[PDB]
Amino acid sequence: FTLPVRLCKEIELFHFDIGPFENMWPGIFVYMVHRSCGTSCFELEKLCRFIMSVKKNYRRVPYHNWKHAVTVAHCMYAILQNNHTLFTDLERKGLLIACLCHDLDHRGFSNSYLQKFDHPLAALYSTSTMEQHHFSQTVSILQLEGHNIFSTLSSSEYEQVLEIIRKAIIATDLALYFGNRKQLEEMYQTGSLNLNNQSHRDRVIGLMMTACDLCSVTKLWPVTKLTANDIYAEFWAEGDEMKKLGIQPIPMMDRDKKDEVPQGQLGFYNAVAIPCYTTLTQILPPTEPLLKACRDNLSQWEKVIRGE
Ligand SMILES: Cc1ccc2c(c1)nc(CCc1coc3ccccc3c1=O)n2-c1ccccc1
Ligand SMILES: [Mg+2]
Ligand SMILES: [Zn+2]
Repeated sequence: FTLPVRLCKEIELFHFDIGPFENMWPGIFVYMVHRSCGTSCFELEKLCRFIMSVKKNYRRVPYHNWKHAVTVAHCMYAILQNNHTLFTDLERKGLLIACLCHDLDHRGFSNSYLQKFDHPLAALYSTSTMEQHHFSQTVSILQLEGHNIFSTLSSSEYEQVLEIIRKAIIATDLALYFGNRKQLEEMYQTGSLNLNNQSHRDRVIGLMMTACDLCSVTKLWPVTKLTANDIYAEFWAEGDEMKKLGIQPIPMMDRDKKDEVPQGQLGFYNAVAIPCYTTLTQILPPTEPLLKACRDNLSQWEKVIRGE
């Protein structure tokens, strides 16, 4: 497989939509891997077995699916390329694998669901429930025979890459974004943020995981609109099951209030999405097309509320 040349320069666009090229997404990740880290950074043998076993371990849920992991992975690719100068090979290796893997085996279900009804995984993992599991899956497949793509790493360089991926996967729990984005906002406007400080890198990386994770709000409006169907299809199913017992789900998961969606978008943009890309853009000025595309979509949703 080789990427049809009519992309190449289209893959480098922040707003790039992977949708129409489903049979290609395994080759795009290889492509995004090949371009970034160089080719021979893994054995092409064990990157494919890895890619394809990550794949098959995504469920046929409407949104937290294979298509989404590739959409997050792609967005890390675009962020990295435009920030070539200031990440390391061991980082640009783990972060792309971490993005492809960060929702592994998702069930179409919130952490709040899995705890409010004694779900066994929340018995395992009491905080960051689904995200501690995604990392769990990642480690399993890695250790499966002929799948350790990090075999060509020294001892202390292998346990390094594992840490980055773990941290990045955990940071995709939106409940930790809010504190992390606010810690990041203090330092930059006190002036005290130091990219040499390892723990600051972790915050920065965490936010880059957050920005990638929500990046269907940074696409061209037609694409960003259709993705929203998939997000609510899945919220509405989680609410439908909170309903089956007799419990009224938050209006975000209540299908009986689709009417309320464009308002909830705008507020979600104004409370989650715009602050995140706003911060990422101050740390990483090249990521500003993400912020610009987020504004554009927000005003789109405002026209939807305002009758236009
Ligand atoms: C009736 C109603 C009440 C609240 C709604 C709402 C509708 N729609 C939302 C936002 C739902 C949503 C969640 O995760 C995403 C992840 C990536 C990209 C977009 C989204 C997204 O739109 N919210 C919301 C969620 C969080 C904060 C503010 C609003
Ligand atoms: Mg998730
Ligand atoms: Zn996700």
